[PDB]
Amino acid sequence: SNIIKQLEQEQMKQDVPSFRPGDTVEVKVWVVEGSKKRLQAFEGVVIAIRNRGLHSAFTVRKISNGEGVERVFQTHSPVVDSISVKRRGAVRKAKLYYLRERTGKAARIKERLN
Amino acid sequence: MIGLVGKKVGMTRIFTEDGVSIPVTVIEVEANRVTQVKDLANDGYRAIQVTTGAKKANRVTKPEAGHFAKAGVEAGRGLWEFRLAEGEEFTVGQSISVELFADVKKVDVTGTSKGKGFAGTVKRWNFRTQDATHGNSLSHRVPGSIGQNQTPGKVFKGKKMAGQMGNERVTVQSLDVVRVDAERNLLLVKGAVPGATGSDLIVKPAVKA
Amino acid sequence: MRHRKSGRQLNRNSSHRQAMFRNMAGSLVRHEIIKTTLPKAKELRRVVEPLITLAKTDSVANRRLAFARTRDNEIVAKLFNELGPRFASRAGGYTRILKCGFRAGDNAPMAYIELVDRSE
Amino acid sequence: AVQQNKPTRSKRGMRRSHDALTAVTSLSVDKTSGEKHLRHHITADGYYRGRKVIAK
Amino acid sequence: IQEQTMLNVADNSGARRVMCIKVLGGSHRRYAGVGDIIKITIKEAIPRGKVKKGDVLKAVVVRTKKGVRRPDGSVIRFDGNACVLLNNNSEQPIGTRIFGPVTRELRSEKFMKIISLAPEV
RNA sequence: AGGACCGAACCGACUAAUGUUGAAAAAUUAGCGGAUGACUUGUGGCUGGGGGUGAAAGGCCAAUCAAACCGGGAGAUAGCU
RNA sequence: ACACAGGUGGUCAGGUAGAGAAUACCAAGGCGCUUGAGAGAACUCGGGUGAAGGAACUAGGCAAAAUGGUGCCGUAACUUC
RNA sequence: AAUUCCUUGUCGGGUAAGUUCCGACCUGCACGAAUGGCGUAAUGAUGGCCAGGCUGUCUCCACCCGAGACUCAGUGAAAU
RNA sequence: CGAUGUCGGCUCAUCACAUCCUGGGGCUGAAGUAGGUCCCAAGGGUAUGGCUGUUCGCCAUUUAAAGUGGUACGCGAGCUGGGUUUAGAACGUCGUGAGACAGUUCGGUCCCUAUCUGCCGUGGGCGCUGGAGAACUGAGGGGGGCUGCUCCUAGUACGAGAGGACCGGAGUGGACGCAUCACUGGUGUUCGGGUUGUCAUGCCAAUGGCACUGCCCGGUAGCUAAAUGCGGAAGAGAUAAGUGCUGAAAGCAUCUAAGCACGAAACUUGCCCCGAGAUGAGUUCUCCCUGACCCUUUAAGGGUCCUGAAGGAACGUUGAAGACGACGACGUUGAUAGGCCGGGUGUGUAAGCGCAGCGAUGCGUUGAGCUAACCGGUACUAAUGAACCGUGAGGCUUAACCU
Repeated sequence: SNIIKQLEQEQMKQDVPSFRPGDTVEVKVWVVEGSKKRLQAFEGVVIAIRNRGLHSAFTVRKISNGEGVERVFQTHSPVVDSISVKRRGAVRKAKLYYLRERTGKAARIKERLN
Repeated sequence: MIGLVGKKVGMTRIFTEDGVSIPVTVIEVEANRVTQVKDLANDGYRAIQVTTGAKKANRVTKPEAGHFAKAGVEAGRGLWEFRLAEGEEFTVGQSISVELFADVKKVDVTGTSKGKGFAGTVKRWNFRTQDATHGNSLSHRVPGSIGQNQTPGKVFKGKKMAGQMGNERVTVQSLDVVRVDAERNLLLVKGAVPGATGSDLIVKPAVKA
Repeated sequence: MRHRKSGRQLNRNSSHRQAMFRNMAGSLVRHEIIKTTLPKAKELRRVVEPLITLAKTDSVANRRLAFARTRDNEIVAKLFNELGPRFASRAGGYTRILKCGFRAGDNAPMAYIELVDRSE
Repeated sequence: AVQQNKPTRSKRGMRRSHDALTAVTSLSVDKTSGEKHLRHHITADGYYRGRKVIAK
Repeated sequence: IQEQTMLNVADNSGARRVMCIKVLGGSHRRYAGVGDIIKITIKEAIPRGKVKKGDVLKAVVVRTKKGVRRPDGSVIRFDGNACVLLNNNSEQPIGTRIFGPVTRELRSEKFMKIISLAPEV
């Protein structure tokens, strides 16, 4: 609509980096415990939706202590403060759910457009 | 207190600075125009009749055109009326309407529900289906017993059966306002609100508040 | 129930609907005027007009696409050579429906559907 | 699933009250040729309002 | 998350797989989140530990496949539910070492002392 | 080699659903058992009702069986409706 | 009883994939099943797919879901070998 | 116990929990030796119990694909 | 007895109070906490499994609580068919035997297209007194009515200690209900892709058909819970049990005889929905019609000419409206639907060519082609001008005002 997304244009971040599914991106997120707050890191292979606008999602998968953890992120949230590319990966699919259940199998790296 | 009338636009999220991400229903409110003021001498109740919209002036009939032309003119999409208790209002239109919802904290939203039509017992009420497998010839989703044998001999009036679900006024109470903005001409309320998109809503300051 | 859903089932399954609209689009492109039942004609125009718009810009890939749907080389040639070169100055609206009386066997609201620029 | 008593001819006619057909009440003469046709329809002389849209 | 749900055990003394047999609290409480205390029976057990197969006792969940929804709209989901064994009388953990990631939603009362032993919060 | 194994035609009929004024007066669908044998099938013949035939269930003997059908004694008898 | 989703003996037997007369698409050949047209409610029939749990359902794992080929490795209590 | 009325006998196993199952004891209401007793590999669309895999059986239902139901034109029954 | 289907379970309930919880009180051998017993109160709430066909009962683990009873021991033209209660077969017992048992064991066909009442939803006619468009008042009627844990007050009162409050506030849950799709997800046989067998498009290439959508991998709009917002109170009036003030009959006493004052989730309201067929048919605001005659009983009409108003309807394009009606948007003074253009979204680098490699295949062009129901515009197509219904100033009697 015209009138919706005028309220969203001010809300979306203009600093979101370019990503594709298959990359091993790293997300720094604000964690508060008391009055004090701290950045926590999270790095893993992404299974990201393409943006639906202000509403957006980056499902990032990482096996940390032997248990697989998949945590989605609103891309335009104030809780997420920095997303970094790190590795650049190449896959054919858009969603890597079939490539999430196997253990110790990693997406490859391609130099360009990935 | 009088409650202004609006049109549903959609739902959006507003991220707070903390990051709480509350849902928001955007209710577009044009400037309400008071058409007729009712007082105890003309009829024993107090109210203002309010129009909102812009009709095409080919679909307006002459009886509505004369009533619009009386007491300050603006063609509108319809007429509504809100009862009033403690104040006094003019017979002309008001200029900006959302600024009286500006100071308030909790609103009360009324609108028509979406038409689910002829819906059965399991969809209309929270009924249970009968079992899917162990026998059950032709009786999975069906209503069960509608009565109590011969001593009543009849079916009671409150008996829940299949019928129309939807297209009724449903009112959500104590809804919390997020913001107002006269220049964007909007009223933003947290969470779910009755209505299809493009349906007219009656937001009032909350009776429980 | 259905809300903001489009497409007419026409009391058919999906394979038969696609085959019908392939044959019906082919017959309309060939003869430039066919007689149909009314909802068949409405869905037929929703099928026919994208193929004519696809025929407006000629390339090998567009001909391969318009052979993938409507699956006949003569209709492909007729479209890409003389139906769309005529509608090049026209932006949409390549079809016109004229309601008629009801058919004699069953009361079906019957309607011609014709191309706006007819060769005949 | 059967009746216990026979419905009367009054009750049958009372039920048959609502299904009586309606006349169309309006026939539009076409502009180009003076043919009474149903509204938004071909006059079966080949004509819509403007012209002879179908040869047949 | 439900009656007759097998869960793994995230601590050392609690052993192998447990099945949870009642979701505690509530009149008809169908579901257990992350913070919620459940009643388990021990279906499988290692030989060494203090628990044994076939005893009733309490547990707190720590991980779910459904996961837990943060206020921003995000959800953190795991592959495999898990529970941390707690004593029946006092609800403190039996085990010494907590294994695997444990979420942030159990910052209340004894689950803080679970958090201190947890590797990743 | 095999009253051997898996499995189609063929014979059968354990389960569920649909039908129950049916598509069908015993069936359709999805599975199911036997499948070189005490198998299955075509044509013809024989056994006739206190009789036949029965790997035996009161089973079968023309949609009928603890006694077939058709005609006769016959308008049996009915302290019952 | 019927222009009836049932029953009826024998013969021939093309291709590709396949052990095959299974099965999938097809040659020769024959059909579209003697009411159609709309719309796309509850409810019923036949199917498809489901977050988390996995028989907690129930008289009962009834129904569904699963499993399935070829080659090789490997294979227990018991036994009339 | 295909046989036990008392009887859900008592003890043990399995389960968080077991009138069914399995192993025992023998107080056999009212087993028992070709009216056959006890055991038994293989077999069974056989009865009872348990485990794994699997799942809409279920918690708790949601959507979708078709055939009716609904509307129109034609023909047009039934028990009562 | 020319037929009233039998235990239990599933689905759905409704009622009584002889009340399980929650609400209020009296006594207590009631210190507190927790009880015991009795009175008032029916507003809401009142587990999940193991065993067994079981009702019941035992057992596990919950809960504030896991109430008692009526309704053909509620409900089989709503379901099941385990139990019982047909025909087969067997055990123990009885009988010489045919057979038999409230014994025991394996197997065993549950039909119906709703006429009337009754409910659940929707229309058509007429009425309401001239005819239309809306907006309301509220006689009524329905829905809702549950509650745990923690923290403060407060380790206060009480209590030797142990322990541990009344009243009043504040959060956070459990079941229930309404709404909605911004999020998390499901479905998404109408979008994209991968791939097997075969057939065709003359063959390579590229595609289409069929095999459940052939099998899968994702997924738009819509529908949706498992997701997300909100909600059952605050507060009034009159009370039940109770507790009272003043006060006599009866110089005292006494809550009562007079007068007065508190008191519960019960009653009447307060909240949400229907609602003037509320025939007692209500109110307010606006719009529209004020011409000629003829005959006739003249408790009054009928007919003819002229004119058809406001508005409704019919038809078409349609809808987050819908079984059909209905309701809502639009009809060229036009964005009502299809197409078109632009974006978005979803797949994931189309086709064509060229390069590399023996070839399978890879690379460049290139986040490329295709894109649904999405969003913003745009008259290209279909919404024809007529035509139809509805008229011509709206009865009598009485009372007030003007004349």
